[PDB]
Amino acid sequence: EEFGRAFSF
Amino acid sequence: IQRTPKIQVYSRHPAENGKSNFLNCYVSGFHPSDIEVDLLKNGERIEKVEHSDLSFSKDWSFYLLYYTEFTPTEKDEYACRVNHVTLSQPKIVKWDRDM
Amino acid sequence: GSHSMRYFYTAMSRPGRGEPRFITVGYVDDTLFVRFDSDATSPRKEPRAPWIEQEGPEYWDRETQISKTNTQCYRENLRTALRYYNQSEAGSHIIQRMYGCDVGPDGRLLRGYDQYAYDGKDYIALNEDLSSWTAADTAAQITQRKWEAARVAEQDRAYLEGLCVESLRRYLENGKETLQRADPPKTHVTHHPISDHEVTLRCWALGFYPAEITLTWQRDGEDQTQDTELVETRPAGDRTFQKWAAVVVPSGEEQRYTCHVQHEGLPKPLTLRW
Repeated sequence: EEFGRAFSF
Repeated sequence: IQRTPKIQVYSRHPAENGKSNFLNCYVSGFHPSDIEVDLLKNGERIEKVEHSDLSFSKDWSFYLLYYTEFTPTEKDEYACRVNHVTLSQPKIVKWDRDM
Repeated sequence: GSHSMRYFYTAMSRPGRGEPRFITVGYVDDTLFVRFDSDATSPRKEPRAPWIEQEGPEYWDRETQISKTNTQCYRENLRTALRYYNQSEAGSHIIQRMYGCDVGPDGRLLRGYDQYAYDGKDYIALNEDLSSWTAADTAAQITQRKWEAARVAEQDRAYLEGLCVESLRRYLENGKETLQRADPPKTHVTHHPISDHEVTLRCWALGFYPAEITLTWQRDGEDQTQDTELVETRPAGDRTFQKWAAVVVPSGEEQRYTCHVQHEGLPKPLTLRW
């Protein structure tokens, strides 16, 4: 299962 | 800033004339990801060749497997033809059943 | 033994040819189990191994939503990278990410990863402590400052110590027929005369899983590192892998050479000769 939080560059 | 593909052409199982098998062209170590690969039988393109999903190695370089069913014979010649931004001309690697 | 789960993202801009393409693939060990492609006709997370097919509809909806959000997020990241490197909007560029976890035989976290590249070069990576970052250049230092301010490392750590290992443990159980089976190499030596004076000995390993393997040649018991041609391990297409190693030897001297094979499916390393 993937991590559902993305963080912008 | 770019990396040229390594190319191997080989069969899934040891080749035996008249027995069905899979012809594989494995391209790896390249960057960027755009690449064109044809499988050739007697110099002509084999239709409906399939390929794997784009993935990459620890050094970030990409790899792909192109493959098709084939029945090798004594006289039929097979090859892989690869184009990539790093190549001034397409590179042809002939299938050798011993490699 | 030990096991790994990894997700691999590739985001590729292509000015004049639409918006950047976003791809994800997921692996357990050397087994692909899921994929996503924004260029697909109806982009969704799709199963690629039989043991993931039993995950319910909520799993697939959540995984697809993550990937659809990522398509947009990574298009923004590509625009940001152009700014950070003073680059033109005319060129094509690539962001890559690999993240995931390794577990030991008891299922406990051995280590976690979250690392990124821009145009094929390292950009930023979570350190093994799961609490700090290594930035490759002053551009990535801008990202690092943002991620420190937002405590991104702590959020990654909570995932890597929790859901990452928990889901990998479940996949290993559901896929125990394949993910927990090593297939040992089938090995043999072939002999190819080159001339009157020399012959190629080629040591073959076929049909093995996982991909990790060691193949070496020795002459009189001494490793032949500089004199061995070793091809990259390559996929057969049936889940298994292939590799060979070759040496050029003087005619008549074949018996001085031995091939040595190490693989986790072999209870003891193998020695072969022509």
